[PDB]
Amino acid sequence: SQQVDKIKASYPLFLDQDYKDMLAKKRDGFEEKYPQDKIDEVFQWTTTKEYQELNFQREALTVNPAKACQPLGAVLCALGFEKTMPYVHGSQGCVAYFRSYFNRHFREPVSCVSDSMTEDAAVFGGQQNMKDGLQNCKATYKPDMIAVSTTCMAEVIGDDLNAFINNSKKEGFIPDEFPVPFAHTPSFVGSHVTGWDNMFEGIARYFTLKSMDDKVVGSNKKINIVPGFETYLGNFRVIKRMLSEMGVGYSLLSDPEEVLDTPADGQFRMYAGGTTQEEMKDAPNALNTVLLQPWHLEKTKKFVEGTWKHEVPKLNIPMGLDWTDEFLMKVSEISGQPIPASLTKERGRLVDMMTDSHTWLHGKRFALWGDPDFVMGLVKFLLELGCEPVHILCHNGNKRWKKAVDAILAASPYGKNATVYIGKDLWHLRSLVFTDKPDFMIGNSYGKFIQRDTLHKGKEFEVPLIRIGFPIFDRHHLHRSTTLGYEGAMQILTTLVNSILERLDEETRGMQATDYNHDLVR
Amino acid sequence: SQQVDKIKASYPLFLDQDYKDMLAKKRDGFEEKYPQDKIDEVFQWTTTKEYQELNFQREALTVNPAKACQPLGAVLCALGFEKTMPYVHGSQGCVAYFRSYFNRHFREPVSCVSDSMTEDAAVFGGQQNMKDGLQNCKATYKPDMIAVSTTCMAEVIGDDLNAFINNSKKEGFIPDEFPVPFAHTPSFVGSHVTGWDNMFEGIARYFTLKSMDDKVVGSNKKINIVPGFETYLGNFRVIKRMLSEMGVGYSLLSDPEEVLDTPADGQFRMYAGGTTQEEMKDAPNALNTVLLQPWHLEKTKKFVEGTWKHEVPKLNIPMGLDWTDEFLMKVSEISGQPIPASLTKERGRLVDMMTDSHTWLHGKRFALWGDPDFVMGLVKFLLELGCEPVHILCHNGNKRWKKAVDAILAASPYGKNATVYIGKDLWHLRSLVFTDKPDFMIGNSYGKFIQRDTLHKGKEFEVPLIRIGFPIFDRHHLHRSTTLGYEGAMQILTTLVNSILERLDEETRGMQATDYNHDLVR
Amino acid sequence: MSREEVESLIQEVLEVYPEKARKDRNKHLAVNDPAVTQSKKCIISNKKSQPGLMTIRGCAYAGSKGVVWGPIKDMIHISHGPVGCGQYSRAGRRNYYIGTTGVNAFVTMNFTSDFQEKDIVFGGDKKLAKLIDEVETLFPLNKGISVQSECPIGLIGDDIESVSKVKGAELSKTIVPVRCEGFRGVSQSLGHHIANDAVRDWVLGKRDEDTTFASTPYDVAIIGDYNIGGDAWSSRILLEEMGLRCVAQWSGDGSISEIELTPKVKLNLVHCYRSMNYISRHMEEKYGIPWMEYNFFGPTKTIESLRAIAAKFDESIQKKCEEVIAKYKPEWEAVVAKYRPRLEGKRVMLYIGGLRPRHVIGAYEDLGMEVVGTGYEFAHNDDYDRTMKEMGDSTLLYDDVTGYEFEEFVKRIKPDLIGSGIKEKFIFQKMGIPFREMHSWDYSGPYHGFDGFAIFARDMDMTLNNPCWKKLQAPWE
Amino acid sequence: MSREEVESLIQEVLEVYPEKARKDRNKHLAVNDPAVTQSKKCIISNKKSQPGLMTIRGCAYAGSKGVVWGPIKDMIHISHGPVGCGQYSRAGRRNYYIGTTGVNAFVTMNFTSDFQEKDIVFGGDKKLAKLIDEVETLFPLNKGISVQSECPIGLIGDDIESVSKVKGAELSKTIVPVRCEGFRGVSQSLGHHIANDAVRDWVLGKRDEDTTFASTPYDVAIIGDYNIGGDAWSSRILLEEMGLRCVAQWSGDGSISEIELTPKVKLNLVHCYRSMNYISRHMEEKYGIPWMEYNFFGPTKTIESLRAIAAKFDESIQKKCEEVIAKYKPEWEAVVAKYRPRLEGKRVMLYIGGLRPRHVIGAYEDLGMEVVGTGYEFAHNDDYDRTMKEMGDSTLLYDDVTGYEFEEFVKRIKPDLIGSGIKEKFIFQKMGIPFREMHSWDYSGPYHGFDGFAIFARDMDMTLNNPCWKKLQAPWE
Ligand code: ICS
Ligand code: CLF
Ligand code: CLF
Ligand SMILES: [Fe+3]
Repeated sequence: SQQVDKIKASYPLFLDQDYKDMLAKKRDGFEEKYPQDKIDEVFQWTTTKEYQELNFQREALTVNPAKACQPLGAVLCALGFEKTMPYVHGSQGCVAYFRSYFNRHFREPVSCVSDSMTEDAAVFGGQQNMKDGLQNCKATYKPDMIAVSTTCMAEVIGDDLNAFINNSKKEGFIPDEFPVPFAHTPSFVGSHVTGWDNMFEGIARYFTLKSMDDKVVGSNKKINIVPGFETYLGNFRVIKRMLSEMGVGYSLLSDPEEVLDTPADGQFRMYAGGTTQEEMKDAPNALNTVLLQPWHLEKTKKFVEGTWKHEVPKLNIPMGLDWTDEFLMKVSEISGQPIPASLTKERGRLVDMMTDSHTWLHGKRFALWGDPDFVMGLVKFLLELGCEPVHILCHNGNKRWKKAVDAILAASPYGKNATVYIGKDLWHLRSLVFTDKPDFMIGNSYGKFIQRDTLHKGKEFEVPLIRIGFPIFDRHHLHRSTTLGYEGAMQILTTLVNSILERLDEETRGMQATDYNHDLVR
Repeated sequence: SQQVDKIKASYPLFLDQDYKDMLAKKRDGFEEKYPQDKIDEVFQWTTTKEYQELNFQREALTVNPAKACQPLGAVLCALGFEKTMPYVHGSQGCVAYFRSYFNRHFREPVSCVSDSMTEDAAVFGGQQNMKDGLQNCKATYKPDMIAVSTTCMAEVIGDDLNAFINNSKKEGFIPDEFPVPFAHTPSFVGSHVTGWDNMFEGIARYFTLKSMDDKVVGSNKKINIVPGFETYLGNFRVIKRMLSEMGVGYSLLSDPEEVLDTPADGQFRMYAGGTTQEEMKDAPNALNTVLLQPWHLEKTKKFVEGTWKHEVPKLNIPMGLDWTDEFLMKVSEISGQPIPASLTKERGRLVDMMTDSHTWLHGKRFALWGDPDFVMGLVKFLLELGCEPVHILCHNGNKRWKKAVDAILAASPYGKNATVYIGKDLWHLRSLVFTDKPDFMIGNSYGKFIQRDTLHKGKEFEVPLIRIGFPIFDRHHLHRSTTLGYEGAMQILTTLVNSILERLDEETRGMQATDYNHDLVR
Repeated sequence: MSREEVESLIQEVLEVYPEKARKDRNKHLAVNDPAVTQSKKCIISNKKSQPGLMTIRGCAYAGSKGVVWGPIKDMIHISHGPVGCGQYSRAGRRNYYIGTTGVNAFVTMNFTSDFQEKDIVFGGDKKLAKLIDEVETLFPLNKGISVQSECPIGLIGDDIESVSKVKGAELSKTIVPVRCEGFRGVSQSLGHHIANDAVRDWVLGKRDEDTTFASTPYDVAIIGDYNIGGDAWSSRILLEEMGLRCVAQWSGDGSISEIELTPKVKLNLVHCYRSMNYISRHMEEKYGIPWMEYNFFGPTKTIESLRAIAAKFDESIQKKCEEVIAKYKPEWEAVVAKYRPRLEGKRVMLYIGGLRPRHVIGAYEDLGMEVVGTGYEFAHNDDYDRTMKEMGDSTLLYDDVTGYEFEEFVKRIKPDLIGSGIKEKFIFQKMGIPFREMHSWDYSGPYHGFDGFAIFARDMDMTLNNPCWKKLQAPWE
Repeated sequence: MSREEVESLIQEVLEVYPEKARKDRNKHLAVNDPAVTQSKKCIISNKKSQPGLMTIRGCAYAGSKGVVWGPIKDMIHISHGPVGCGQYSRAGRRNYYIGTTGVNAFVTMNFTSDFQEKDIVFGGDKKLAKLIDEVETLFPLNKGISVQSECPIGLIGDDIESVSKVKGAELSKTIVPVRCEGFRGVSQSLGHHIANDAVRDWVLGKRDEDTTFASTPYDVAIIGDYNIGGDAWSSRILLEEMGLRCVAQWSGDGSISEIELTPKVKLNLVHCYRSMNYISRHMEEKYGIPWMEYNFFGPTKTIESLRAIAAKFDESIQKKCEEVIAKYKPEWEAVVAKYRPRLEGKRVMLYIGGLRPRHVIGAYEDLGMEVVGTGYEFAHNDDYDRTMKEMGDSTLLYDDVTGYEFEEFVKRIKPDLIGSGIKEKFIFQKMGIPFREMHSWDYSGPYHGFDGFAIFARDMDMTLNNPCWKKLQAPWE
């Protein structure tokens, strides 16, 4: 039943008595549900050390992963270029899923095409699919470039992207001068960030491999910036702002910030901004190339050092205080431009914020997960804030990255209780937060269920989630935030301290019970 | 008892059994406490309509006011000027309180002096206090200017600020050319924003009244910006950024953003930035003067229109979408500079955010309070978002402002259930949120207690608080936020929609009870 | 607009396509004529997508794992293959359920074998067996396991049926292998069919020799309702208030025991014909259970369906049906009286997957609203046969519409409202047209029944008459 | 540094003052000598602040309403006058209490008469009477009303004593008028004195003729503990574990009945001598109750105070005292063993109001920490007499220090840690010196007792050894 003036959606419409009775009848009559005592006992068991041991003995089953597949990162990288259509060779279902994922995270239109390979292409290959798709996409959406990645079906079948594109050009499906960079992005290797690396390396080699004779390093007085897989528009904006403040000429290669932030003014723009093909062609002429996320740009780094002959600096992600300082000092050394007073003032303001909030931030225990560079930058910043990142999870991390993070943790007294996990999913992290409970969780929206599980054990065992990372589906416009630079450090500090204070306020709101600590001033 | 490895602060140390027993012994033995049944009955009565009627029949009692006294606003305005010491003639306790209030809101040092008038000055006046204070302050803190306001004691006694300052200059306590603007700021008239108005008008008249002969309107090709009482640094920054983006010459008179955001680099700066005395002297030469918060800048408006002969435009606070548009169009018309594509793109991105979030924002009911201009800007933005500001409270509002807000509400269908309250405090608002429960509250930290009260009635009656306004004491670094312009509208929209989504997540986190609506994607 | 104008617009839209793509897409666009009973002479559907044209369609894995099998709460569904497909479909569909997610229900979890290079090269059958063992160890309260194959499983020669049979016999557990590889078929429709066949072959025939379930003359099952935002519950409350007993729900909030009990019911109430007609026909053939299609979108369709369902039973059910209709008449009448004035005369364009493009038309028409354009991602020609009579004259029909086609049609037609998926939502919000998600209900709902009609009318009013749609043009432009 | 260096530093700091201000401020700075018993020959205190020098001191209203009267929870305190003073002191001090804030406790609320121009011109006595009526109507469970006068009340000739007497007789309620106008006195000290006199004259003598309270030989009252973050509770638990009965608490978490029961106790345990010595002396004179000062800051002072208190009673109390000391020895010993290595040898500079600049020295010395500079806002010369012996040789002493003076002293001395109020916190944080709020405990605590010592040691370690203090200089500078 509904009141016309107080219409109720599913919550709390289904909390009504008639709906509760109907649900109870359904459960008791036909569901053959386990007894509630059995369900409670099994849940309590799942929160235990024995369950954690069984969970960490897993070898073949993955539950709630914290990673995606390569073509997603390839699509993002392709979207980073000007009037470029991402084109995934293989099955259309993957493209539908990529588009839906990015639409939910960014809440904005995402353009990507598939050549719709089906079972008829399972034995014959997808050459005709490639030809027809290139022709149709160019005729219909009029891109300046088509960047080709692969679905797992095409990788397993063994489709030769180079030969297929060359045959498409040779038979007039697309003009021979039309840029069609490609990359093999097998989903069974690496993760989405590996796909970003592969797509970027494919595009960079497409535009520079056969034109290196007239290339002189440092002839355009610019620094190349390769951001990697990035889903915070504020990060692109902050890198550009900090480089412009220093007066440093830069080329941000694969810049999707414009096309992911198109204004709503009565017109839909499929393309907006992005790295131009002239920028990609002139990239070898730069003084150097800086990779913002080195731990998933290894193929790109190999190509840039081996072909462009750029002495790529060993730089961590410019996250937190010290690593932003190192990034700025390296940029100053490469470009010859001193760090301006505005950046020093911004650093001092971040330090003032840290001194203001260190009392509430000290000793707090965090479980966190995400991509390798983001995770290690967050761990470094937490160590700088005096926090304890007890559970550090990276599903797509590797052994060398784990060794680097362990070295970072060993350099700080606040990393003594920290353990790094690679190849572990969010069910492992759920066991970890039940067994060695942290104060907070930091990660994407998939962590919310973990919080629910913790709350089911009791309010005193609940671990609140802080939504930093990718993807965030249950909050609006968080993709506009910043995590890089002093600005990103300030945003992260504000989020952390205010999550702590909001949790404390919730814990002390009980009148005559805990409200003696419900301080107005904190 | 304390564990050395798990030391507990007051919460939850006093939840321990021995502390609970000791507190129960104290209550039962000596407190002569009312029975818990009586306390529960009286609370339930305080949540009722009869209590609301008795509460709104109040004429002489004020409970939990939502305003401060004039010298606080005078101190803020004085801090808005370059190397200027705020100087309050009267009692030192007021200056201690002003400094503590601003220190807690901004988490930054706040400089202000008092001449420490005591009972010896109660009958003799504070002339000697003024002379000694001016001399000592100039000798010790070396300000370029000393801006004098008053405490209520000096106002009641009847101290003549002009005569006292003139006698200080005449007998050599301070140089005759030293700028000492003054303003009478009685704590029993108006509120803190009235004090800001009075201080600004005093400074503007001090610097321009006797030098108007050589002044030509529009000779420096600039627009004057008077911000009013403002406690968000982002608001100053956004006004400056939007004016610089348009290429519009501007003078921000009383700019305290620099001195309220000093970096922490091993040195304390008592002064930083601020409006220069040359800017104040050249202010009559501007094309026009724009008052960001007209409803508490009436004295300043009268002086600027009557002396500077500036045709001050009728502009609302640039809050929300339409009012920011009107502000930008007026600035363009005055300065002759077109609105650039960047501002149009930012407006389109704000409109995109509104379209992205309108489903979760539609029909939501808000009780809100704060200063008049901020409150009416927030009401206008809420009406633009499809929200319902049911309880609009302004303790320091007046009848003309209430009429203006009623006109704004009547122009939108979403203001049909809205009532405006002037001269009402937060106890009135507590009755209102108990009787006609809104979905959310918007206001300063003093609203948190109201939330506690609502939670005491039940989780289903709890009204969560959204901290927008002044002062915010229980969250860190919120004073860096923005509420003006498209940027401020985006920040406010993000805060509102994510508060709604966080509340929904909390309500649907119950496993097997409400978690059927615990959607990953919202 | 006129029929000639619609044909003209179709021809201008098709002009930018290459010759083969244009010739193909001309068969997938039509102008409605309600007097036509066979759509095969008017439109072509259930065909290949033209390559590189931004189709909205999904894969067979989406139609099987994401649509039919995933909602079943007490079963654990393994996305067999690389991590991507399971990760992108995790909790993306709002098929609501009641349960404890780590313990006895597993709808919103992502179980996957997470294939690597070694599994691609050497196969993943041993990995699948070890995974099933670990699933048994760590989730002992699961009542069954389904293995939804992703693309590489169908290409590396993996035999998941043998593993399923061996491990199910060893553990005395139901293990359902589903060859729902994405490259199979042309859309989610073949996924529906494969999942229906899996249900028939591995679950449905479990209690044929069992006769310990007491059957009443008023036993019905709900087939093809996936409880999107609680739609199945809102239908079930009305069905049970009519005196009927809903033994099973397929598959929203559904359990494996309900599926096993379905062959004992007296009537099958098929909501989504597209996804569950196969199993409905199989049950009618094997057990003799009649099935009938019903519509619970809007009060008129709800009342018609309730009367049609009650006409299949005795007079007491008919009396209870009339009582339910009379009880709910004031509620939906008040909803109409409040929201029809704000929605009368406003035009809608729809593009949803396979049932809703024709099923929600009556709910729109009950608020004074007209539908000028509709289309399907993966419908068959029987769906268009049912759609043509529900559409007005000279209205646009599109099958497997491309992105460019849909933007062009919206630009020319200029509807007041568009109901489609998440991949079109922000595209059309940028163009200034109010958009309603017709898959997930924009994270609102339910829309079935009278309570659902109230929610639906409120949502249409809140989006169509939102102030934000009148602020897209800057005042200085 | 040496004594001569300290005198030289004082002289060069004073050089910048004008002649009168310098001559005045020279009397308020001293080099410590623990062998000196009279501070009047070493330092001058409790005097006027020099005008326009940024003193930290507050007003008499702060010392009366904010310090003594406000913590009493079951009473309603009216800030009589303009809205400002009550607004700035609302919930600014962490005097913890247990109660229902709208109903039976009112500590964190702001009750004010909110004076306007009409009330200034024509007086506010009728407004005060109407306000008291409304307070009775809307908060029926209040057990008393105090009227704390702000500045204008003492200047417009308002007679709040007559209104208080008339309305208290009419309503049979305790109404305490407090002439605590801010211009009275030189700091919060006169506010303390006025509030103590109000307690004596209007509340304390309420049950002299009442003999229905059973008195045990171990009855004590806690006087001058304001439960900052729970300090009073942490002291009371130790006192009651000793076998003593704490009848009253003044005034943190205090009730009016506890104040009225204080004249029945056997011992007064005065924590803050400065704020409550007046009432302690009055109770000793009128009721013959001995009072003694005690220190519960740090384990050494706590143990000394517990033994001194138990020495005032029979042998059973002494045995229970030894038992409590033995029970708590491992806890504070573990706290020391964990935190003393991180804090040993580190120097502290303190500037708090009237008790803590000398009371917390032992807690610092118990962690290997030395105090090189201390000072008071509003202490009297007896406070400095007590302070000189607790300070080391050649340590700086400052009374009513100015902002410039304190900043210069910190720049020259360079302490490892500064403990002061919120108005110095960010000043010294920007200079790179770790800062601890010694009024509010930086929203932490309690610091009394052994539990308080654990919290205090953890806080000192967390702030002094914080990494943020090593990042103030940019690496490129
Ligand atoms: S199952 Fe089908 S696409 Fe019948 S695959 Fe799809 S929850 Fe659609 S039009 Mo999403 S044939 Fe259901 C459908 Fe309809 S996922 Fe839902 S809304 S009524
Ligand atoms: S059509 Fe469908 S969703 Fe596509 S793969 Fe095939 S079953 Fe799956 Fe999977 S991991 Fe990523 S998303 Fe693909 S490229 Fe493979
Ligand atoms: S020394 Fe003390 S705090 Fe000062 S006024 Fe006097 S009692 Fe009060 Fe009050 S309203 Fe504002 S803060 Fe003053 S100017 Fe008057
Ligand atoms: Fe700060």
